[PDB]
Amino acid sequence: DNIQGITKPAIRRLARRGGVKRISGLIYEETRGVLKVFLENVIRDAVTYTEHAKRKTVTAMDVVYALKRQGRTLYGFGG
Amino acid sequence: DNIQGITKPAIRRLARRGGVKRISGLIYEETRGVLKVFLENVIRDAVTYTEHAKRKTVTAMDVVYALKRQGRTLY
Amino acid sequence: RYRPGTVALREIRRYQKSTELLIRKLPFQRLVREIAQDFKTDLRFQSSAVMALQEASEAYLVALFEDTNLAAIHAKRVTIMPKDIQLARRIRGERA
Amino acid sequence: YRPGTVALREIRRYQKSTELLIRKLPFQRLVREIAQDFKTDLRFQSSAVMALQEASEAYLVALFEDTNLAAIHAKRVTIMPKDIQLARRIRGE
Amino acid sequence: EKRLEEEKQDTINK
Amino acid sequence: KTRKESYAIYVYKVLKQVHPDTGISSKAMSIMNSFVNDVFERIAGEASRLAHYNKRSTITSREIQTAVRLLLPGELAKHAVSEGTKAVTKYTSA
Amino acid sequence: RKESYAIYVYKVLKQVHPDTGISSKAMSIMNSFVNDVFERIAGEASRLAHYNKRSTITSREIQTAVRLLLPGELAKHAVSEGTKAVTKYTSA
Amino acid sequence: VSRNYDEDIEKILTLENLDTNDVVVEAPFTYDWRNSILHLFLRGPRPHDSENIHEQHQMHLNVERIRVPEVIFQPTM
Amino acid sequence: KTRSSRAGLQFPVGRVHRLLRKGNYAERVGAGAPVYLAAVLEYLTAEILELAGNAARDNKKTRIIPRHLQLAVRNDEELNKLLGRVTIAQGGVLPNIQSVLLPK
Amino acid sequence: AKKYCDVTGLKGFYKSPTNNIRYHNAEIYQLIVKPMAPGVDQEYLKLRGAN
DNA sequence: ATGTATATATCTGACACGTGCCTGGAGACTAGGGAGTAATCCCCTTGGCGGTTAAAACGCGGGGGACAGCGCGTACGTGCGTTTAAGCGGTGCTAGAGCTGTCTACGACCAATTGAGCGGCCTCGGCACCGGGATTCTC
DNA sequence: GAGAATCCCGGTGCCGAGGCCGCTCAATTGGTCGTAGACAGCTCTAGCACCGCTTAAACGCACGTACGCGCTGTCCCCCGCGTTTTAACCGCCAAGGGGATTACTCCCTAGTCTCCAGGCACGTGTCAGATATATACAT
Repeated sequence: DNIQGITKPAIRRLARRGGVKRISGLIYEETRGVLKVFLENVIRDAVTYTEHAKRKTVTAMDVVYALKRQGRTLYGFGG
Repeated sequence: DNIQGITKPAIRRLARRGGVKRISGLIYEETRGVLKVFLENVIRDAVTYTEHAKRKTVTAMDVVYALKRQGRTLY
Repeated sequence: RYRPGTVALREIRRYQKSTELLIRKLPFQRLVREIAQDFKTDLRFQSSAVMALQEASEAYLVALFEDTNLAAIHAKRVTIMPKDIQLARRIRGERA
Repeated sequence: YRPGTVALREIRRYQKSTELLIRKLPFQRLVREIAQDFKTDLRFQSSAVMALQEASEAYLVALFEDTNLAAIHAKRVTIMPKDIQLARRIRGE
Repeated sequence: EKRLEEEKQDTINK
Repeated sequence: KTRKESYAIYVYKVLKQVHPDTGISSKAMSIMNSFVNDVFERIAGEASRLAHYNKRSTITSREIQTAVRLLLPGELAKHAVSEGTKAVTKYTSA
Repeated sequence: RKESYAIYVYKVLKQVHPDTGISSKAMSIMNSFVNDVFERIAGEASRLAHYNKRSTITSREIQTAVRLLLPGELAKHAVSEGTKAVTKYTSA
Repeated sequence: VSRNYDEDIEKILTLENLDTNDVVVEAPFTYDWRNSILHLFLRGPRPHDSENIHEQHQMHLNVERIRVPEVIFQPTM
Repeated sequence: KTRSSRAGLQFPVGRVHRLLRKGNYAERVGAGAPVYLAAVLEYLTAEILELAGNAARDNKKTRIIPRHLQLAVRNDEELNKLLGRVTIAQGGVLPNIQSVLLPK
Repeated sequence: AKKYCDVTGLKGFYKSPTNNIRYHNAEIYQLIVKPMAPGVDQEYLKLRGAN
């Protein structure tokens, strides 16, 4: 449906910035599966974050404190 | 002789608890060194907790907090 | 002229030199839109949020592909297979 | 010499019970000496030392389970120090 | 004096 | 002597209430005492940060409700928010 | 007022590197960084205040906390600079 | 307004009333179902096709027509 | 007359309120939050006490050893994710042998 | 006051103990009352003001 | 000739109940400021245009890489002789853990004040972009 | 020895990164008091150390066989490249729905006096294991 948006050359670019030389065809669907479950976990944090504040928008503070919640926090959008 | 105080059959029992069928003979010194630096990292936090508590000896709860520190929480 | 591979070495050198995003923005916010509308109804979003999950996704992709690279090097292989990423997620505690 | 049957019974006999593997007095001086690195003649504690014993046993069994899973990945039962280095590097250190 | 009192109390208890 | 704080009798007789013919050992009391103050400080902290993220200066049922809906992986939260809401309605009924 | 830390590290950077600038995205990155370390050490100060029942936080407790979470020689330089800073406070 | 809400509510879901007393309202835009009262309550006495574009733009007013004027007579609803 | 009996709950509500006052979490605390804490605590220990009970009658022992709660906590994925990172003293290893590692 | 089923507006015979919604027969309890999402209950009971 | 079967008889051994007690949770009274609501302004983002354009999909030649298979040696498993220094357990000694008493000075609180960092506005040069020439692995 | 594919040197708007004034809250200073940290002093738990019997666990040498490893023939499936084509992205325009904040308000949670019974602590009885008799029967 809309899960092929991260198509084969995008995963190839992610592999080339990740350090892997040769790519087999079965890597792509597994990488987009772990991407669509990892972003599912982040959005699963963000929905409870939004419904807590009675606020229907998701800001950069939402995802930054959510990454702080799973212990993979990121600098640049608040601390 | 603090390195060879821990016996090789104890590492054998640790390997058989981990599920190791065949184990080599050069694994013991490297495993001992990794365990030494791990226990040194734990006992550094433990001894800073002993200097926290105005005590010259160790107790239970300092080791408890030192295990809760780095993410291997003790139960 | 025609090589088995040398363009990949220049590509990985240029990508380690550069710092630009290699994931297109429109499919990314489209897929997080589909996930958000699958979860709840009628949500609003900010742009700084979606470049923040773009940064999180590219950092997680870089970490996982470094993990699979080291696992493939220790497996004495050049081509990568999903067994390495499965063992990488099992070892790291992501799945168990 | 019967190969594999005694090893299988051995694997079952320390995968069924919950006995202690590390002897208490060697590990005692071990951590006591690691302690001297920071505090010398550190009066010690029995709860402290079985805390380090169970923490070291849990870390050892986790690292060894990681090592034998990535060895069964590598189509070879036996263990090399590069397997331990791979497990330590991938696991976070 | 504390040790003698403790010894006397222990002897009385025994 | 010292007045030690432990909820060992509480876990002991909910064990007796739900399992009338089952025994227990003192190491078990220590071990789920470590459990319940582990989760007590964990979810007391969670709500704290969250409410402060929300910039609210208190802790009513709302912050802890979203904290326990967010924190633990599943199932136990699905029964937990229902039974907690039922608990606060018997409180407000009384 | 909307609090930040821009002019502070701009003055610090002019003290250490008087011919070097920085960007606003990087300024936000170090803002997230300073908020992260401040929240981490304040949470540590609260928890090792709570361990030994002490209701007051003094310099020695969070001194031992920065001996705790920071590694060795950075902790040595940090505790030396911190001790000279509080002794040039209490000298005046 | 129903003449007797106690007696009308026990027979308005039968098939002998839904052919006559069901109003289907179309929104403006550019294992049998006979024995299940969900299909009678939602889609009336006609079978439901989820692939028809005009089908899912439809109200079915079967119970509410006598339910909403009864709120005046019984405010507990 | 106790507030725990007024709430209909068994886990105490004044004790957690006392621990919430001087636990230095919030300067203002609502009335229903300690009740909600006691409710989720009672639910968590009720669930693993059912698990320890069925492990105890699986091993046919009247006393729940901590090993019983090890194979009670390793038999569900929700607590394998909630208590996966934790380290347990005297826990042992669950029975798990790979099919390839077995001979023949 | 007469009890009524909150799903269909019918005559309510049974009230579910897990979530306190009155229902008329078995199948609304099967595919509506049981698999309903949390939070749907509060504006489900807002009509009769039972929340 | 010997196990044993099934009840003794003593007989300890680890575990759950009946009295003190003390202290903190609950009932009752006072205050004030923190959510509660809501209205209004403003701002940003979600649709919708359309060109055009780097880039994905698709198919095809080709080349090393992965697959099972077979032999060579050796390393860990198994076993018995010979230690050994772990374990129990016992006793003797004394540091130090822990509780109490008391003091007093750092620090929360409150009222007035001054000053400096946030921001809108203004101004200008560092870097990406483009164009063309030197240079280096690769065939 | 050639050739795509790099690195390097020079011009060009530009648009996003440094000053500056206005000024408004926020850091600074001073007084007051009531409590918690620190020090002194106190009682006993428990950690350290050594002696000696028991002995099951550990070292060490001997050998044997599957398994790690070295090499090999093979499909064959990914890799470079030409050709459509199809969605991405830039520039822009208007809406309107939602975010912030002003502004009173009221209630309920902070804080304090009292007091009694809930839970903690310390005793006694009450069903599970262990040795023993013992004698006739069956193997």
